[PDB]
Amino acid sequence: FLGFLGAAGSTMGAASMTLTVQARNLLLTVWGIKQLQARVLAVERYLRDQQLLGIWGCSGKLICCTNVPWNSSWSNRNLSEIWDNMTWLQWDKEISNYTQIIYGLLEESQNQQEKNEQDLL
Amino acid sequence: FLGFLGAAGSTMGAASMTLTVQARNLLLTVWGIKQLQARVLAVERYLRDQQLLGIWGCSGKLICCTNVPWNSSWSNRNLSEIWDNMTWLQWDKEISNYTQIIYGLLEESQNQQEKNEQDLL
Amino acid sequence: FLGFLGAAGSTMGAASMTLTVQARNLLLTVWGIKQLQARVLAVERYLRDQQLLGIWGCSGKLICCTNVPWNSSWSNRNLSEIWDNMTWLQWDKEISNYTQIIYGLLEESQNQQEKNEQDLL
Amino acid sequence: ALTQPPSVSGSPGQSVTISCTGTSSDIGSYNYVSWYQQHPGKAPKLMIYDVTQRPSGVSDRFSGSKSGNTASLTISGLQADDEADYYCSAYAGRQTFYIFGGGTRLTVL
Amino acid sequence: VVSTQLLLNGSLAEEEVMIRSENITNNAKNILVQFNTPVQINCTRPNNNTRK
Amino acid sequence: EVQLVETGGGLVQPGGSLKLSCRASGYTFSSFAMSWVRQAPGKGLEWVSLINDRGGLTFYVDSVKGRFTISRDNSKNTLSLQMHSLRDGDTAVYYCATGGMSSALQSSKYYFDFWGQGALVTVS
Amino acid sequence: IRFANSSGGDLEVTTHSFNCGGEFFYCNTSGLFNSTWIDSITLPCRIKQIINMWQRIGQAMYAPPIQGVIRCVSNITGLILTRDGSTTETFRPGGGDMRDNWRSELYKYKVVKIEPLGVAPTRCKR
Amino acid sequence: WVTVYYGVPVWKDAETTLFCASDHNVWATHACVPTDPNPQEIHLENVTEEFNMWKNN
Ligand SMILES: *[C@@H]1O[C@H](CO)[C@@H](O[C@@H]2O[C@H](CO)[C@@H](O[C@@H]3O[C@H](CO)[C@@H](O)[C@H](O[C@H]4O[C@H](CO)[C@@H](O)[C@H](O)[C@@H]4O)[C@@H]3O)[C@H](O)[C@H]2NC(C)=O)[C@H](O)[C@H]1NC(C)=O
Ligand SMILES: *[C@@H]1O[C@H](CO)[C@@H](O[C@@H]2O[C@H](CO)[C@@H](O)[C@H](O)[C@H]2NC(C)=O)[C@H](O)[C@H]1NC(C)=O
Ligand SMILES: *[C@@H]1O[C@H](CO)[C@@H](O[C@@H]2O[C@H](CO)[C@@H](O)[C@H](O)[C@H]2NC(C)=O)[C@H](O)[C@H]1NC(C)=O
Ligand SMILES: *[C@@H]1O[C@H](CO)[C@@H](O)[C@H](O)[C@H]1NC(C)=O
Ligand SMILES: *[C@@H]1O[C@H](CO)[C@@H](O)[C@H](O)[C@H]1NC(C)=O
Ligand SMILES: *[C@@H]1O[C@H](CO)[C@@H](O)[C@H](O)[C@H]1NC(C)=O
Ligand SMILES: *[C@@H]1O[C@H](CO)[C@@H](O)[C@H](O)[C@H]1NC(C)=O
Ligand SMILES: *[C@@H]1O[C@H](CO)[C@@H](O)[C@H](O)[C@H]1NC(C)=O
Ligand SMILES: *[C@@H]1O[C@H](CO)[C@@H](O)[C@H](O)[C@H]1NC(C)=O
Ligand SMILES: *[C@@H]1O[C@H](CO)[C@@H](O)[C@H](O)[C@H]1NC(C)=O
Ligand SMILES: *[C@@H]1O[C@H](CO)[C@@H](O)[C@H](O)[C@H]1NC(C)=O
Ligand SMILES: *[C@@H]1O[C@H](CO)[C@@H](O)[C@H](O)[C@H]1NC(C)=O
Ligand SMILES: *[C@@H]1O[C@H](CO)[C@@H](O)[C@H](O)[C@H]1NC(C)=O
Ligand SMILES: *[C@@H]1O[C@H](CO)[C@@H](O)[C@H](O)[C@H]1NC(C)=O
Ligand SMILES: *[C@@H]1O[C@H](CO)[C@@H](O)[C@H](O)[C@H]1NC(C)=O
Ligand SMILES: *[C@@H]1O[C@H](CO)[C@@H](O)[C@H](O)[C@H]1NC(C)=O
Ligand SMILES: *[C@@H]1O[C@H](CO)[C@@H](O)[C@H](O)[C@H]1NC(C)=O
Ligand SMILES: *[C@@H]1O[C@H](CO)[C@@H](O)[C@H](O)[C@H]1NC(C)=O
Ligand SMILES: *[C@@H]1O[C@H](CO)[C@@H](O)[C@H](O)[C@H]1NC(C)=O
Ligand SMILES: *[C@@H]1O[C@H](CO)[C@@H](O)[C@H](O)[C@H]1NC(C)=O
Ligand SMILES: *[C@@H]1O[C@H](CO)[C@@H](O)[C@H](O)[C@H]1NC(C)=O
Ligand SMILES: *[C@@H]1O[C@H](CO)[C@@H](O)[C@H](O)[C@H]1NC(C)=O
Ligand SMILES: *[C@@H]1O[C@H](CO)[C@@H](O)[C@H](O)[C@H]1NC(C)=O
Repeated sequence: FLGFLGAAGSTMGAASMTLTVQARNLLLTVWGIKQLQARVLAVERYLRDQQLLGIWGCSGKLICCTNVPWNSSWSNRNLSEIWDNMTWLQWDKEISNYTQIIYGLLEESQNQQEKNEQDLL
Repeated sequence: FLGFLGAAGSTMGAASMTLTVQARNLLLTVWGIKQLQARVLAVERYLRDQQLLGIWGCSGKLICCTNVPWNSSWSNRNLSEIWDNMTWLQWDKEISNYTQIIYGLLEESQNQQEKNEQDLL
Repeated sequence: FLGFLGAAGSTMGAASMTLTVQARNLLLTVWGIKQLQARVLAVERYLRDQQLLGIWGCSGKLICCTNVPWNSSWSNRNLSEIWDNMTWLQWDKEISNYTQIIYGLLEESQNQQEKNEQDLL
Repeated sequence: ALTQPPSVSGSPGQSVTISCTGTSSDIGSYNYVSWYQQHPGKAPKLMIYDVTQRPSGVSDRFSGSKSGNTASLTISGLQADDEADYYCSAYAGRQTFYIFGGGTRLTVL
Repeated sequence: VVSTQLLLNGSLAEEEVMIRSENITNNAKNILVQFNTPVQINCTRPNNNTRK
Repeated sequence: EVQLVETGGGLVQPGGSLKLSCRASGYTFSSFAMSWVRQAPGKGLEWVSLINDRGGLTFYVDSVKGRFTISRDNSKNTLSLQMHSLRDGDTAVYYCATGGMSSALQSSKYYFDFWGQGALVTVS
Repeated sequence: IRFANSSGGDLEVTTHSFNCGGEFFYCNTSGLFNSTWIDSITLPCRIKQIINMWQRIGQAMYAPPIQGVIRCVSNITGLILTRDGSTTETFRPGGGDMRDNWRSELYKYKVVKIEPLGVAPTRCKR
Repeated sequence: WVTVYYGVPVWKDAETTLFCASDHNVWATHACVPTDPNPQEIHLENVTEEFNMWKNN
């Protein structure tokens, strides 16, 4: 169908079916340094996102359903508006100020879960 | 027993017990550039294979049983020939032309599975 | 609470609740080479630990409960001493000589498990 | 388990049919219904495996098939030496791996 | 080792002298001959030179 | 030609224990899954237990699930079955059989290819 | 089979060039390749101080002189021959292309790339 | 039916950059990796491989 970022203008629920399209595009000595720095950075950025998914318990997944409740103060909208009207670019702007709060909560709930699962073994 | 690639001449089912042997071997400024390029490439090649296993739902595994049926047109042989007579080098040649078809199918079945698992939660 | 390595002087069971604190801190052409080498090495060291967790069946986890029994010859202590009195620095010294034995056993038990799980499908 | 308790009979040269009836989540759904032949006092021998296949060493007088939840064994050119207790079995999935029916005594007349 | 015509201080063939070429019937190609035994060669510059 | 030879005691009191064994020859022992089947003295065959070719996976009929242990030693070509508790209902001829399962990289069986002669076990 | 000495060309090609003891020798090998079919043999040598390496022009080097007397002992481990070509063949010494001197040591080695993923049919389902 | 395996002993011809190693020199001095005092060699049973010394990069 569409290629890289083709779904960017699509709604959030129309997009999110194309997650592999974007995931696969993330992968004279002075000239050589510039190119190596570009390559090393692409790797470091990739790994930081993977580490973060790992500590949230979402390793290996493109869609990860977590155990953290949504706070209506972050965005008081119904699923119909979020998934059928909005695009991901619009959404990212809407909740930009809550991203770090959400990330902190995701880490904490995984730590609690990981320990509960040890006690049950 | 055997070291790296020692099982290369072994049959496919004799090999495939040595998967960790090979997996662990994948890891003057101009001279320095040549060495850095070699190191950066080894990392990039490694990560591309890992990303690919991830999108197929095989992250963290050396043996991953999937939900895609085998098409007899890819190779019409019984398990006895494939696992007891053939080596992996011979097999790789036999189905070289179908590798990209198989990879595409593996990605699609994971996308369907991943969504079904969200709807069930 | 505490930041990076703040729990270093804490007991093993007091620590091990801070695993994400340390995990997240692992991430003129001649000057440029020195900096690129430092960055490439940090990536290579990170990936080697991740590969090792993967082959032991612990991918994506900070706490991984395995199926290998503890040999009392490695350290004849009760859980009370290990988790409530000792620190991780002291422990690492105590069993330094058994690390490679333990690692070999962890790889073997995963290979057996991985095959048993294939036969059951 | 599987059922067929009565005896079966016929004269040499006549064919006989031995039934084996099960249920849907057993014999119906899994095509793994072997048959065994046991002479009194001796170990059972495999005659049919899967559904229709026979082991090497087994004569072509023995064949079989299944329909719905009912399987059967056919013996054609019946011989005096076919006097044995015939048993059917089936793979019934995981958890309950195998079940057997009772045997049927084949009498050659 | 840098040399012409004769190959010095290299490895030897395991059993027999070997002849190798890209195309043995093409006279435009070189033939490499590997010995299975060394031939010792002694070279000298018999002049007591001084340097300034 | 293959052989499966059951050995083991044939007479126990209820409440005790009994170990049976089966020696194999004529085939690669390690290439086959194996199982035990009971022949009730007056009735039919019942499957009791199944073990994988590598010895890692075992399965049991519910009636012996908490009582019997099936084990395999591929270096001596033997099977064993360790019975515990023992009931009058366990009196049977116990047959050693080759077959029963498969190993994923090879054609399935789901049938029994070879049978031994059977050990007779009586619980008094 | 006849052996003959080298054909004309520059000194660097027609003679046996080598570096030993820090000085560059150009020896006359016509005493080695002079026969039909199959004490000591003395090969006279010339010495140079101004050296043009390989086949390059524009970068010359001066080899400082070495004090005292130089003596070198080495192993001849092989030859580079060129065939001059109907009942006879003539072989002459060849050379001048350095890749031929490394090709003779690296002939046993090959570099391959490892490709660790693969797929195969098995009788199982996720 | 499709099973994915990783760590399979398969290779293809390739051209890459090799690095130098060794145990005031014109050639290799400090820009060279110290060698392994106990290097390995593994015999590959039943492997036939095509070599061509004239095309060896
Ligand atoms: C084929 O292999 C042989 C054997 O390896 C090799 O012969 C060796 O050549 C070197 C250099 O000509 C000899 O080393 C010299 O030995 C004398 C002995 O007294 C020393 O005095 C020399 O020292 C001077 O040069 C040094 C260079 O760094 C200076 O640092 C020092 O201050 C002096 O100036 C020097 O060590 C070596 O002894 C021989 N080996 C033998 C066994 O004779 C031969 O050259 C190779 N052939 C070719 C063509 O490469
Ligand atoms: C290499 O040594 C040979 C042998 O001394 C030299 O050969 C002489 O070359 C002249 C050239 O016309 C001939 O007339 C002589 O008869 C040759 N000698 C013999 C024994 O035949 C040869 O010239 C030397 N090569 C170089 C490049 O100096
Ligand atoms: C010339 O070749 C000979 C024979 O191969 C070399 O001598 C051998 O060197 C190896 C090196 O460990 C020894 O193990 C052998 O025992 C030696 N052989 C003999 C007969 O001593 C000799 O060193 C070579 N010369 C040069 C200059 O490399
Ligand atoms: C763009 O908006 C129109 C409005 O209906 C929609 O139909 C179309 O699919 C949108 N583009 C994409 C890529 O979905
Ligand atoms: C929701 O967020 C508000 C501020 O954004 C916070 O005060 C409130 O406690 C949060 N609700 C819960 C249940 O944590
Ligand atoms: C809920 O959905 C309706 C669409 O009928 C929309 O009008 C309303 O604004 C949404 N409510 C919230 C909480 O945004
Ligand atoms: C959201 O999409 C639905 C799809 O039918 C549409 O009816 C609705 O009006 C849209 N809401 C807005 C605010 O555009
Ligand atoms: C995020 O911070 C900016 C800072 O100016 C503020 O204007 C914006 O409204 C904030 N977003 C939300 C959703 O409150
Ligand atoms: C090489 O082939 C022989 C033929 O039987 C086999 O026994 C041997 O094990 C094979 N090599 C390896 C590494 O398995
Ligand atoms: C099997 O592959 C052939 C071509 O290789 C294709 O035409 C056929 O439809 C495939 N079978 C299935 C079930 O997709
Ligand atoms: C199946 O296995 C047999 C070995 O008995 C072999 O002869 C036959 O060629 C195989 N069939 C296929 C489909 O390759
Ligand atoms: C495959 O291996 C089996 C092992 O016994 C052997 O009998 C069979 O002939 C082999 N097939 C071929 C084609 O070599
Ligand atoms: C793969 O493509 C090549 C191209 O020449 C063809 O010769 C070969 O037979 C193909 N392989 C298969 C299995 O069809
Ligand atoms: C240091 O030791 C004291 C001794 O009781 C303990 O209370 C304290 O918590 C320790 N430090 C840390 C970081 O736990
Ligand atoms: C425990 O370790 C000792 C040596 O450290 C070893 O001899 C012993 O066999 C090990 N125990 C087990 C059960 O493997
Ligand atoms: C077990 O715990 C006690 C604390 O009461 C301690 O004294 C003893 O040394 C410990 N035993 C071992 C095996 O170290
Ligand atoms: C270990 O910690 C407990 C905590 O109360 C303490 O009582 C005990 O004495 C400590 N053991 C040692 C050896 O310090
Ligand atoms: C580990 O090896 C060192 C080597 O000197 C030895 O002294 C030490 O006691 C060993 N550790 C243990 C726990 O045995
Ligand atoms: C070798 O060179 C001759 C010269 O014409 C040519 O005909 C022949 O095909 C070449 N051999 C090969 C293998 O190319
Ligand atoms: C070569 O042989 C001659 C014969 O007299 C001898 O004088 C001379 O010293 C020898 N040269 C070398 C390098 O040994
Ligand atoms: C070269 O001349 C020096 C001058 O002192 C002398 O000592 C040395 O022995 C001479 N060397 C030879 C080889 O004659
Ligand atoms: C080869 O020998 C002949 C003999 O006449 C001589 O003229 C010629 O110059 C020699 N070649 C070289 C390079 O010395
Ligand atoms: C070549 O051999 C002939 C045979 O006598 C001899 O006269 C001639 O001088 C030799 N050439 C050289 C360069 O020694």
